[PDB]
Amino acid sequence: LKSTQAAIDQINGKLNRVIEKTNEKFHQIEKEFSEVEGRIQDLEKYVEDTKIDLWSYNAELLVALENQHTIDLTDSEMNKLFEKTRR
Amino acid sequence: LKSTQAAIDQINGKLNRVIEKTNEKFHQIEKEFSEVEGRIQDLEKYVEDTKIDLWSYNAELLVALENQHTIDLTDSEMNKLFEKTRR
Amino acid sequence: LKSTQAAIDQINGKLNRVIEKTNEKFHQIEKEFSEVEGRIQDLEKYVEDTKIDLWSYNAELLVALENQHTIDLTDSEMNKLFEKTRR
Amino acid sequence: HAVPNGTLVKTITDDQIEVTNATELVQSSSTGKICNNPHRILDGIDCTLIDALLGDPHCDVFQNETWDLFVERSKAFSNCYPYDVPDYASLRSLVASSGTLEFITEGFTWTGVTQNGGSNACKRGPGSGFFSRLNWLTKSGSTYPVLNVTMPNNDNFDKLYIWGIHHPSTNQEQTSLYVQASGRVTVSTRRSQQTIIPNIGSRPWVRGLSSRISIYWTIVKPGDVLVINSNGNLIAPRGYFKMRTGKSSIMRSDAPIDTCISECITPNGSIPNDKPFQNVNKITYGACPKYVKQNTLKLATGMRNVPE
Amino acid sequence: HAVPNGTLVKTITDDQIEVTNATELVQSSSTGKICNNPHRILDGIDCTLIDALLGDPHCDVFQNETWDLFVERSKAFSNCYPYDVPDYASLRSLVASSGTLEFITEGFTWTGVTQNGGSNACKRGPGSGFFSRLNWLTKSGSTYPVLNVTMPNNDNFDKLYIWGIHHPSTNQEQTSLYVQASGRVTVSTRRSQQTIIPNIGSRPWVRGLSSRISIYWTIVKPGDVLVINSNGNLIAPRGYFKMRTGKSSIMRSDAPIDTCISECITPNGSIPNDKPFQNVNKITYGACPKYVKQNTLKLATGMRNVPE
Amino acid sequence: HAVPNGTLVKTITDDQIEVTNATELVQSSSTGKICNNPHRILDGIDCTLIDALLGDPHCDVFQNETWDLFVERSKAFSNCYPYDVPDYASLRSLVASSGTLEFITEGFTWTGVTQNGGSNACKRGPGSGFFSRLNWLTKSGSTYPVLNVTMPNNDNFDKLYIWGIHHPSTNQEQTSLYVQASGRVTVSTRRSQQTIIPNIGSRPWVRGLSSRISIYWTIVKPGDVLVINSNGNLIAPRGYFKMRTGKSSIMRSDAPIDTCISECITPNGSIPNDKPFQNVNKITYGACPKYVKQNTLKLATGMRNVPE
Ligand SMILES: *[C@@H]1O[C@H](CO)[C@@H](O[C@@H]2O[C@H](CO)[C@@H](O[C@@H]3O[C@H](CO)[C@@H](O)[C@H](O)[C@@H]3O)[C@H](O)[C@H]2NC(C)=O)[C@H](O)[C@H]1NC(C)=O
Ligand SMILES: *[C@@H]1O[C@H](CO)[C@@H](O[C@@H]2O[C@H](CO)[C@@H](O[C@@H]3O[C@H](CO)[C@@H](O)[C@H](O)[C@@H]3O)[C@H](O)[C@H]2NC(C)=O)[C@H](O)[C@H]1NC(C)=O
Ligand SMILES: *[C@@H]1O[C@H](CO)[C@@H](O[C@@H]2O[C@H](CO)[C@@H](O[C@@H]3O[C@H](CO)[C@@H](O)[C@H](O)[C@@H]3O)[C@H](O)[C@H]2NC(C)=O)[C@H](O)[C@H]1NC(C)=O
Ligand SMILES: *[C@@H]1O[C@H](CO)[C@@H](O[C@@H]2O[C@H](CO)[C@@H](O)[C@H](O)[C@H]2NC(C)=O)[C@H](O)[C@H]1NC(C)=O
Ligand SMILES: *[C@@H]1O[C@H](CO)[C@@H](O[C@@H]2O[C@H](CO)[C@@H](O)[C@H](O)[C@H]2NC(C)=O)[C@H](O)[C@H]1NC(C)=O
Ligand SMILES: *[C@@H]1O[C@H](CO)[C@@H](O[C@@H]2O[C@H](CO)[C@@H](O)[C@H](O)[C@H]2NC(C)=O)[C@H](O)[C@H]1NC(C)=O
Ligand SMILES: *[C@@H]1O[C@H](CO)[C@@H](O)[C@H](O)[C@H]1NC(C)=O
Ligand SMILES: *[C@@H]1O[C@H](CO)[C@@H](O)[C@H](O)[C@H]1NC(C)=O
Ligand SMILES: *[C@@H]1O[C@H](CO)[C@@H](O)[C@H](O)[C@H]1NC(C)=O
Ligand SMILES: *[C@@H]1O[C@H](CO)[C@@H](O)[C@H](O)[C@H]1NC(C)=O
Ligand SMILES: *[C@@H]1O[C@H](CO)[C@@H](O)[C@H](O)[C@H]1NC(C)=O
Ligand SMILES: *[C@@H]1O[C@H](CO)[C@@H](O)[C@H](O)[C@H]1NC(C)=O
Repeated sequence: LKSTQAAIDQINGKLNRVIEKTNEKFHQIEKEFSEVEGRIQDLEKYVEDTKIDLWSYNAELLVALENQHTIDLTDSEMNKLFEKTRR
Repeated sequence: LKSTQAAIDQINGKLNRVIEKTNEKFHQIEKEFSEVEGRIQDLEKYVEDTKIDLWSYNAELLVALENQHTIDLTDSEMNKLFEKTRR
Repeated sequence: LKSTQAAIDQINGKLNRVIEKTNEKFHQIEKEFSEVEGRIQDLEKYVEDTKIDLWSYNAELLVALENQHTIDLTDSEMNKLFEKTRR
Repeated sequence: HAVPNGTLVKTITDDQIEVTNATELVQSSSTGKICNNPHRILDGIDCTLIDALLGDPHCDVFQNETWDLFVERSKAFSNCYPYDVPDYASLRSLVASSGTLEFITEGFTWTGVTQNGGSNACKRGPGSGFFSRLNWLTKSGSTYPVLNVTMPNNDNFDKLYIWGIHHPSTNQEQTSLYVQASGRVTVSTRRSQQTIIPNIGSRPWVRGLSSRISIYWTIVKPGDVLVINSNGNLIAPRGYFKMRTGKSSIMRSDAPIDTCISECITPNGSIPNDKPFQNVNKITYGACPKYVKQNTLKLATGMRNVPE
Repeated sequence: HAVPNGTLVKTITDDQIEVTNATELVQSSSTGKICNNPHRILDGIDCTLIDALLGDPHCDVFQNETWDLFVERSKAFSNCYPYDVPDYASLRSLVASSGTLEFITEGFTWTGVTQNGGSNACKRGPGSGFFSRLNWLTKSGSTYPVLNVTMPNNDNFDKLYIWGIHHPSTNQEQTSLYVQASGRVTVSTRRSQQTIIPNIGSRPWVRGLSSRISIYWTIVKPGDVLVINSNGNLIAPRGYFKMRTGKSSIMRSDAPIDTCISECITPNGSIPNDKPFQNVNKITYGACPKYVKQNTLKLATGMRNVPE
Repeated sequence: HAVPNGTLVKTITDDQIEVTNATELVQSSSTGKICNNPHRILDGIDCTLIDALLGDPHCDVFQNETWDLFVERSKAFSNCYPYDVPDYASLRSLVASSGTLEFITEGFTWTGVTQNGGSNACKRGPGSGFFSRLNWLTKSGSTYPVLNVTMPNNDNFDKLYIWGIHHPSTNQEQTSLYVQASGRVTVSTRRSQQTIIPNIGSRPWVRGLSSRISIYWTIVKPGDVLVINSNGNLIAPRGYFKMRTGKSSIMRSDAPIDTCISECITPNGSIPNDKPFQNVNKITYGACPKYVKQNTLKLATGMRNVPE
C-alpha cells in the first residue's frame, strides 16, 4: 500500500514538473521558401534545422533519464520485497 | 566521522570540477540594435537567443543531475545508518 | 559467472545503443573564408562554432552519465559480493 | 501484483522493457479545425495582408479591422496593378506584428500635378480604378513640376507611410506621362533618407500590361518630420498608419473555422495544450507545447510487469 | 578478480578512476587515401567544377560526366579569359548539388551579329579559341543590332542557362567591337528579370589583357519562357543544363585514390564508420560519425581494478 | 545530527528539500567600479575609438596609445565634419581587435592639386581645421588634374589606410571645388578594388552644413601594392597603421576607475571569478564565468536536516 502511493507521488511530481512551459515565441524566421535566394537561405534553414535537431535531442534524453530513474526505483523496491518475502 | 569527510570529498570534487572555464570569446555578434535593418537582424537575434536559451538549459540539467547524485548518496547512507542502528 | 555475463550484456547494449546514426548532411555552410566579407561572416562562423561546441557538450555528458551508470552497477555488485563473502 | 498485458517502453538499460502501465504524453494529431476563442480570428479568404493594406477592390470589406492571428488561404490572388515588394518578408512581418488597420487620413498639397490616376487593370466596379490608400500623380497640361511635401509628427506614437515608384515600359510613355525625361523620388526623415529612380523597360506582360510599380514604406517617430521630393513617377500616400505593440502574428492555413475555446492554434487545426510535447507541427501560435521529432515518447506509469 | 594493470578514465566523481578495461570509441586518424566505392568519384586534378562547366581547353575530357563526390585539388588553375563569379559560392553549391553535365544544345537565332569570337588568351590548340558552352557575339560590318531571343520550356524539368557580359578596357575598344557607345543586356522570365550594363575601365593585366567577363546564370521552370534582350557586350549560351535532385556534394582534397569500399570520405582520407565519434575533421561526406573536440573519450568496459 | 534551521533547495525528486547546509555559487552583483589591473585600461571619456582614429581636435591627447580594453562612455560626441561610417560595426571591431595607435607617416605626391583643406565646423583652436590623419585635396587655380598615386609594401606586416569621399550639397559647390562636373575615386590592390562616386544633394543641416564625407578603409598585405586614382572629391591619408594580433576588445561603460587587480571586467563593474556562474551580465571580458538566467542556483553542502 505504501509503495503504490509512493510511486504515484513520484510519477505525479515528475509529470507536473516536466510539463512546464519554457518556450515563448511570437514571430520567427521563415521556415519555407518559394524560390532560391542564395546564402541567406542556407543560413536560415541551417540554423532552424540545427535548432529542431537539438530540441529533439534534449527531449530524447529527458524521457530517457526519467524512465531510467523510474526503473531504478521500481526494481529496487522489487528486490527489496522479494528479499523480505524470501527470508 | 567517515561519512562526513567522504561527503566533503564528494562535493568538493564536484565543485572544483564544475567550475571549469570552457568559454573563451573576444568579440561577438551585435546583441543590440538601434533601428530596424531587415532579415539580418532576425538572423542575429534568433541565433543569439537560441544560444542563450540552450546554455541556460545545459546549466539547468547540470545542477539538476548533480543535486540528484548528492541526494542518492546522502539518502543511501541515511538508510544504511538507520539499518545499522535498528538491528 | 552470472555477474560477468550480466555486465557484458550491459555494456554491449549500451554500445549498440549509443553508436546510432542521427546525423545526415549533404551540403553545409561554408566554414572556411579567404577574405573578410562583413557581418555575414560573423553570422556563419558564430552559428557553426556554437553548433560544434554544443555537440561536444552533448557528447561530454553522454559519456559522463554512461560511465557513471557503469560505476554504480559495478561498485553495487562489488559491495554485495563483499557482504556475502564477509557473512 | 502482475497483469497479463504490459506496456513496452524504451530505456537506456534495455531497448524495450515491459511495465504495468504507461502514458502517451505526445499529442498525436489535431481536430482539423481552427477556432476563434479567446483569440480574434479574421479570415483573409482570397486576399492576403498586403492586398488588404493597399485596398484592392475585391477586399474593400476588410477596412479599419483588428485581429489576433491573420490567416492566409492558398487561394489568395491579386486583381490590380502588377507590383513588387522589395524585401517582402520584412514588411509582412512588420505589419503582421501590429494587428490593426487604423488608417488616419492626412491633408497633402500637390501643386501643378494631376492626382487620382487609374487604369483598367484595377476596375473598382464598372469603371477604371486604383488603390484606396494611394494616389497616382500625373502632369497637368504641359508640365510636371517638382514637389517638396513636408509632414510633421506632433503626436506621441509612430506613423507608417506607404508610397510607390512607377516603372514605365517605353520612354515615350514616360515622356507623355511625365514631361521629365528621367524621374527621381527622395523620401527623407531626420535620420533616414532614400532615393529611387524609375527603370524604363519591358516586363512580362501580366493582365495585359508591362509597366510596374515598386512599393516602399517609411516609419516616422514622435518629433520627426517626413519630407517627400519628386519630379516624376511618384505614387503618394493619402494618410498614415498608427503603430502599436502587441501579440499579433500570421499563419497560412486552409482549415475551416469553429467555435472552440482554445489557446493553441496550428495550420492543421487546433490542439489541446494539456501535454508537454506534440508532433503535429513546429509552427505554432500561443501557448503550445514543445516540438519534437518523436511521436512515440512513452512514460512508464507502473511497476515492472512480471506475470505469473 | 583483479589485474596488475588497469585503465584510467575520466569521471564526474573523481577525475581519474582505475577500472579493469576500457574502450577507445573515438576514431583517431585516417588511412590517408580516399577511395571510390560505392561512391562515384571523379578526379578534377587541375580544373575545378566551374572550369569544367565553361569548357576550358585543357579539361575538354570531362564532358557529359556524372559523379557522386567531386574533388578539387589545390593545383587547379585556369587557362582562359579572365573572369569573375558574382556570388561564387551559391552557384558552386548549386551545380555541385546536381552532379551531372548533361548539356543539351538549343537552336538560337542571332540576326545581324557575328558569332563565335575568340582571343589568343584561350588557345584551344594551335589557334585562337573560346569557351565551348558560350558564344561571343560581335558586330557585322557596320552595326550591332538589338537582339530579342525567346526560348520556351515545354518539358517537365528545370533548365540552367549561363551567359556573360563583356567589360572592355577602353571606350574605343567598345565602339570598335560594338557600334553602340553603351551596352545593356536584360535576361527575363515570367517571374525573374535582371539587367546588366558593362563597365569600361582598366583592370589588373592578367595573362596580358585588361578586359573582363562577368558570368550569370538563370533557371527556367516547366512552362516558363526565357527572353534575352541585348544591344552589345553579350556572351550567349549554346544550350542548357538539366537539373536533377540527388546526393551530390564537393570536397577539396589532395589525397590519392584507392579501391576500398567505404561510405565515409574525409579530406584527409577515408575512415571506418564502426564508431560513434571521431576527431579527424568536421567536414565529412556520407555516413560519418559525430564530430567532437576530444580525441580521448574512454569508456570503462570492466569492473574497478583493485589489485591485491 | 540535526539543526533547527535548514536550507531549502530545488531538486528533481521534490521541488524544495531541506538539508543542513548549502552554497550560493552564483555571483549576485558587482562592486560598481571597473579597475585596471592587470589590464591596460584607457578611458575614452568624451570620444569613441573612431574619433580617436580620425584625430578630432578635442581628443588630440590620445595619440600613439595602446590599451587592453577600451571603454566608451555614453557622453561621447563628435565636434568635426559630419560623416557616415558604411558598415560601422565591422571597422569598429577590426580596429578594436588591434589595440594600438601606431600611425606611421608616408610620403605622398599630389601633383597640381591643393592640399590641407579645412572648414569652420572643425576648428582646432582659434582658426579653421580638419582631421589630423586626413588631407583634403582641392583644385589649384583653374583645374583639378587626375591623380594616380602608388605605394608598395616592402615590410612583413599589414598596413591600414583610411580615406574619404566628399559629397557636396550643390552642383555649383562641386564645380567651384573641383572643375570636374562629376567625381570618381578608385582604390586598388592586386586583389581588392573599389570605386566610389560622390552624390550631390541636400542632407539634414548638422552644425550648419549639408555636405558630407564618407570614410572607407583598406588593408595592404606584405608584397601588395596600393594604387589610388582620383579626379575630384578625395580625402587622402597621411600615412598608415600597423596591424597586430592580440587580446583587445571594447566595452561601453559608465563606471568609474579603481586600482583593484582583477581579471573579470563587466559594464556594471568588476566581479571576482572564484565562482562557476554569475547573473550580472552576459557581456564579459577576460576570465569570467558562465552566464545564466537563474540567480538562485543553490548547491546542497550538507546532509538532510531532520530536526528532533
Ligand atoms: C521579345 O520577346 C518576348 C517573348 O516573346 C516578347 O514578350 C512577349 O510580348 C508579347 C507582345 O504581344 C506578349 O503578348 C502579350 O501578352 C499579354 C499578356 O498579358 C496580352 O495581354 C497581350 O495582348 C499580348 O498577347 C507576350 O505575352 C510576351 N511574352 C511572351 C513570352 O511572349 C517581347 O515583347 C519581345 N520584345 C521585342 C518585341 O523586342
Ligand atoms: C597608375 O598606377 C598604376 C599602379 O602601378 C599603374 O599600373 C601599372 O601599369 C603598368 C603598365 O606599364 C604595369 O606594368 C606592366 O608590367 C609588365 C611586366 O613587366 C609589362 O609586361 C607591361 O607592359 C607593363 O609594363 C604595372 O604592373 C601596373 N602596376 C600594377 C599595380 O600592376 C598604372 O599604369 C598607372 N597609370 C598610368 C598613368 O599608367
Ligand atoms: C523640402 O522641405 C524640407 C522641409 O522643410 C526642407 O528641409 C529643410 O530646409 C531648410 C532650408 O534649407 C533647412 O533650414 C536650414 O537650416 C540650416 C541650419 O541653420 C541653414 O544653414 C540652412 O541655410 C537652412 O536655413 C532645414 O534645416 C531643412 N530641414 C531640416 C534639416 O531640418 C528641404 O530643404 C526642402 N527642399 C530643399 C530646399 O531641398
Ligand atoms: C500539421 O500541419 C502540417 C501542415 O501541412 C501537416 O503536414 C505535412 O504532413 C504530411 C504527412 O506526412 C507530410 O507529407 C508533409 O510533408 C507535411 N508538410 C510539411 C512538413 O510542410 C501535418 O501533417 C499536420 N499534423 C498532423 C499530425 O497531421
Ligand atoms: C583531417 O584533415 C584535415 C585537413 O587538413 C587535417 O588538418 C589539420 O591538422 C593539422 C594537425 O594539427 C593542423 O595543424 C591544421 O590546422 C588542421 N587544418 C585545419 C584545421 O584546417 C587533419 O589533421 C586530418 N585529421 C587527422 C586525424 O590527421
Ligand atoms: C550589469 O550591467 C548591466 C548593464 O546595464 C545592468 O543592467 C540592467 O539591469 C536592470 C535591472 O533589472 C534592467 O532593468 C536593465 O534592463 C538591464 N539592462 C540590460 C539588460 O541591458 C545589470 O543590472 C548589471 N548587473 C547587476 C547585478 O546589477
Ligand atoms: C491487453 O491488455 C488489455 C487491458 O487489460 C486486456 O483486456 C487484453 O486482454 C490484453 N491482451 C493480451 C493479448 O494480453
Ligand atoms: C494507466 O494510467 C492511466 C493514466 O496514465 C490511467 O488512466 C489508467 O487507469 C491506468 N491503468 C490502470 C489499469 O489503472
Ligand atoms: C600493462 O598491462 C598489460 C596487459 O596485461 C601487461 O602485459 C603489462 O605487464 C602491464 N604493465 C604494467 C607496468 O603493469
Ligand atoms: C577489453 O575490452 C576489449 C573490447 O573493448 C576486448 O577486446 C579485450 O579483450 C578486453 N580485455 C580483456 C582482458 O578481456
Ligand atoms: C536560522 O539559522 C541560524 C543559523 O544557525 C540560527 O541562528 C537561527 O536561529 C535560525 N532561525 C530560525 C528561525 O530557525
Ligand atoms: C556551510 O558551508 C559553508 C561553505 O559552503 C561554510 O562556510 C559554513 O561554515 C557551513 N556551515 C556550517 C554550520 O559549518
